[PDB]
Amino acid sequence: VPATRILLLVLAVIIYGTAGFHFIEGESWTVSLYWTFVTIATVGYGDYSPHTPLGMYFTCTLIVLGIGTFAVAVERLLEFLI
Amino acid sequence: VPATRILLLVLAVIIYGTAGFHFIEGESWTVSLYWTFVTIATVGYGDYSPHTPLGMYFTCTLIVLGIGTFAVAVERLLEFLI
Amino acid sequence: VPATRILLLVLAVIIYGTAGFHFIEGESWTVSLYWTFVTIATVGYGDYSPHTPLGMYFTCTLIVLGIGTFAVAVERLLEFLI
Amino acid sequence: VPATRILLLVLAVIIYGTAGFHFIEGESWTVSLYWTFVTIATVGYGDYSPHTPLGMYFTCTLIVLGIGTFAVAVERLLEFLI
Ligand SMILES: [K+]
Ligand SMILES: [K+]
Ligand SMILES: [K+]
Ligand SMILES: [K+]
Repeated sequence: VPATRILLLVLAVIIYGTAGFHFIEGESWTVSLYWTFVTIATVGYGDYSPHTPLGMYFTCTLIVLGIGTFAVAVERLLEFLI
Repeated sequence: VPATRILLLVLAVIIYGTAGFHFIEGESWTVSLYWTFVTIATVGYGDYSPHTPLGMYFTCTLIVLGIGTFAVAVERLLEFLI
Repeated sequence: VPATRILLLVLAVIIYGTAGFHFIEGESWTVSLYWTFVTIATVGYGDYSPHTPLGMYFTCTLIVLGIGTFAVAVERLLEFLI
Repeated sequence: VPATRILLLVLAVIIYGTAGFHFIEGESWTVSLYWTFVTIATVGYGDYSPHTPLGMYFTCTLIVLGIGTFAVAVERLLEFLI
């Protein structure tokens, strides 16, 4: 699958996660972007997490749509620097 | 392995994790479902976690039965949206 | 690699992690076993973590020796139930 | 890819992560090395995490550059002890 397509897909995931957390959980755009990366990479520090039922549902959706996409993106990126 | 079979398997994991956490740790059904996804995806925020020995044992079982199943499910889902 | 050999390897990792955490960080055997699974599975709730320099070094060693071993063990287990 | 090259790459990631956390977030060299492993392995206990915008940005960079590199390094190490 073309590396550039995978890039657009992960970017779309990042936008989805970031806007969602910002609007549902009320954290700043910067914190929301950070939380999105920490979540889809499966790091999960837990310094930020959803505190509402809608936020919990949303986070589950992001986990399902985002973890795989991020994993493929990382691996494709490996190919280019390595 | 047929994607729909993997779907049923991950659904069964999700039911197992959610009912187990709800009954053993006493959190709500919604929190327990959320915790199940957060656990089997290996995110592990830690906003929720078991506080009893039985809950700890149970969580180890869920980790072993669930992490692989979820990974395969994510990868199969990748195939279909992509 | 024979599935049973992988089983022995992950059991050895679990023993190493559990005894190490118990003796270095002073948590109970049960908590230490749970923490070991939570760590080598990469869940990392953070309800338990090392608070000493030796514990931090030890945890890095467990991460390096344990995460791959657990990953291979999970995948092999998948094959037998699936 | 030669295992020793992968070794150098992960060592470089570890240096990057450790110095970055130490200087941006102000934690000790030891805590910063520990946090780097905990992050690039995707464990993410959350006992340590960035509390500044620059730290958050930096952590996202380390996640992208480090998680893949660490995964390949673990897998190569598997080959040699096994
Ligand atoms: K993880
Ligand atoms: K994690
Ligand atoms: K975590
Ligand atoms: K955590």
